[PDB]
Amino acid sequence: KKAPVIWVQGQGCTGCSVSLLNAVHPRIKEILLDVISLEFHPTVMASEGEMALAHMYEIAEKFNGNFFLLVEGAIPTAKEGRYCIVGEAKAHHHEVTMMELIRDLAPKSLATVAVGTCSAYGGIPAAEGNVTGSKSVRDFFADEKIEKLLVNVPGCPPHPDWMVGTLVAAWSHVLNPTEHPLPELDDDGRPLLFFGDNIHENCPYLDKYDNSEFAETFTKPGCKAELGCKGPSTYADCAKRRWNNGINWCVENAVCIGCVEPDFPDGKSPFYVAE
Amino acid sequence: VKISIDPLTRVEGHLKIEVEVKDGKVVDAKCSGGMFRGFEQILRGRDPRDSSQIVQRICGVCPTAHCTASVMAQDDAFGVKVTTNGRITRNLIFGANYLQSHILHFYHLAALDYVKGPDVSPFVPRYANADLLTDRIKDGAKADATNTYGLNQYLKALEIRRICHEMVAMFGGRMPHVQGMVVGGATEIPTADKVAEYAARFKEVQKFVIEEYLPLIYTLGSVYTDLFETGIGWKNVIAFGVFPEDDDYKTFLLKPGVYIDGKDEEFDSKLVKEYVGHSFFDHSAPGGLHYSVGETNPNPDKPGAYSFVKAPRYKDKPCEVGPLARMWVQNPELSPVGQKLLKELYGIEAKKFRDLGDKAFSIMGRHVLRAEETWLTAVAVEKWLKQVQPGAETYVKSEIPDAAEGTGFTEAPRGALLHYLKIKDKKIENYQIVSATLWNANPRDDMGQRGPIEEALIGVPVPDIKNPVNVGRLVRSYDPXLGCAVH
Ligand code: SF4
Ligand code: SF4
Ligand code: SF4
Ligand code: FCO
Ligand SMILES: [Fe+2]
Ligand code: NI
Ligand SMILES: [S]
Repeated sequence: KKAPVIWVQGQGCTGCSVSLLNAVHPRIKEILLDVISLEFHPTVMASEGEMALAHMYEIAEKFNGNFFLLVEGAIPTAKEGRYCIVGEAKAHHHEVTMMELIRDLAPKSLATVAVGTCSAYGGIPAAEGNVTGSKSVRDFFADEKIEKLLVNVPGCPPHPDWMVGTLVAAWSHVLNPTEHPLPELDDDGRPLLFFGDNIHENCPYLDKYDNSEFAETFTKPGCKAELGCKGPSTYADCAKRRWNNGINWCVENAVCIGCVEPDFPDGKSPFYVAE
Repeated sequence: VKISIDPLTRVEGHLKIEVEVKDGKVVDAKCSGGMFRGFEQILRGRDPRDSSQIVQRICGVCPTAHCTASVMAQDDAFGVKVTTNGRITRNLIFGANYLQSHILHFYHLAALDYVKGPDVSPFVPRYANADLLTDRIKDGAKADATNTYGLNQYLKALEIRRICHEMVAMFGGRMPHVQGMVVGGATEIPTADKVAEYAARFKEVQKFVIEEYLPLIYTLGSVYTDLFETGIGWKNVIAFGVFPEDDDYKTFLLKPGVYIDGKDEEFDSKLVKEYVGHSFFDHSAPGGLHYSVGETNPNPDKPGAYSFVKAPRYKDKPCEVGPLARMWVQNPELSPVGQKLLKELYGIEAKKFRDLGDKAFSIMGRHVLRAEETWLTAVAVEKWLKQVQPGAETYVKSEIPDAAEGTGFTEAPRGALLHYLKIKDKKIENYQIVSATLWNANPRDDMGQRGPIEEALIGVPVPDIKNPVNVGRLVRSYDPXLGCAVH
């Protein structure tokens, strides 16, 4: 049986979705045809407008309590949620704000999975200078008094293995709970499976670091600490997993910017200034 | 009769399209960008160097375009002169995503309006009278063969687009959102090994473009010839120039240029202004603002406003952007595949892009331009893989100036893109973005002129109000990115 998924986008850049399209364990064709039943996703679905929204609401009721609500992007609460209009319901008028959609759907979901640092912690849309009242899913849940299992799979964007891995583990648990456990989460609600490791501790440049050998420039040898690397205060398994099918990763190429952390970007800024 | 479509799916971001139909044709249209984040506000007070990371989050589909525009704006402000290897390396990082983006768009965003997918979500539900290849081709075997040919390509393209991201990651670190482009050049010097790896991946992608993508485009157009005659619009196009071919930025793979009211002219950035008359923003002065003095004061309550997309105008004229604009402006020679198939399938003798003449300006003309541009970009990438020099310096170290201005010009896969940066006290004082879809999906300006997409919708056939397929088809031919249009 395939895991039903309703994927909604608020204040997102579609980067989390594109990162998922790059998956290799398994590849995207297998994910869509064998693993999940992607019922609603604005970027790739065949239907549009009223037909798309009606199908989503149809699935939310028929699969009430049995679909994963995936959230990409932050939730803006200022100006009555008007900074993010996700749709227009057929029943004469009725523009639906992201606030309304999440308030409606989240209680009917099996669990809400906030993919990306935006939905999980607020991220860039919620950074200093915004005037949209941008909120993370967890902060919105608290404000709304929503009592629902919420798994945070951060990263800007999250590596596809983290997203797919978290969802497969969660679905196996739904199918046979006494035999398949839910991913163990840290205090920020993210899977220890992928976010338990410290980048710096697992970094290949660690010996250079310990011997005070720092690259004075992006193109000079040595640890990237002086270039602004935030690996010391960042927890993700990037140093072992790497990116884009093991082709390269942020630290080898430049510096880690701490994209998976709740305080990204403000707490990791300036990006090119050493921690 | 009025029809509203929100969300208009298989487009990037939040888009609402509303049309009025009369006598089986669209008689009026309004385009709305429904989601705002305010990057121009968020960037204020920050270390200018952070912008190349932050602006990438405007869009996960075209982050390299924004990164490129940003690092060039910073190079300009910081007074950095990029190295030859730095310039080539940034073209290789960015070029791999041009390929990814166009392939992603045609198959995964546009193709479902013509190709019947399997009977499982998200391929269904779909309009009951969708006018797909299976509905158009009356001979059963030919209909199945063409639909299957298209669908198998859709599926293979899922893998092809992923390989282009491995290519971006080669010198970019990862994708979406690269780490490899910063003010001063590129952070990683290409090794002979890595160049060979990019090339091997590249060969696979190029082969697909030539043997599969181009053939399907031309074949599709031969079935939908009526679509080469609607979705016209203004016929004004603009391009800023992309992929500098020399260190002084005197030459580009596709030149800056403007084509308005039937005349070709050189591009002058002083004539670019943004209007907010029907946009949710307040300007301190009427008459439009040049980007160097642009303002970002959101106002969802502004009477008469209906979108978060501002309205850019060149000499007060609406101009469309994207592959069609670049190809029309540059008028390159068509691929061998296109030249042959235009003769074999349409009886058209063409050597250059403009030989499509009259309607390169249509729903299908936009898809053709994008496919041809993909092949053109691939020809160039193969050339750059030969020019790149393993071991040669890609990075120049520069310092944040106390006060300066900088402007970065380029072309995102969806169209013309510029980033204007203004520094004060070594921090971002103002940052203005005039981005791609902004030019295509804009609302009416203060003088009342419709944006390129709203204008192109006028005249589109809607013989079936319950199944208004051509409205979405016209919109998707522009490959709109609302995340970019609004930022
Ligand atoms: S987490 Fe980053 S990649 Fe994902 S939607 Fe937010 S800005 Fe885009
Ligand atoms: S490169 Fe970053 S994570 Fe690696 S040893 Fe140096 S500071 Fe630590
Ligand atoms: S190395 Fe750092 S910036 Fe790169 S993906 Fe991992 S946590 Fe994010
Ligand atoms: N391509 C792309 Fe994105 C848009 N529109 C930018 O700039
Ligand atoms: Fe802007
Ligand atoms: Ni984009
Ligand atoms: S891009």
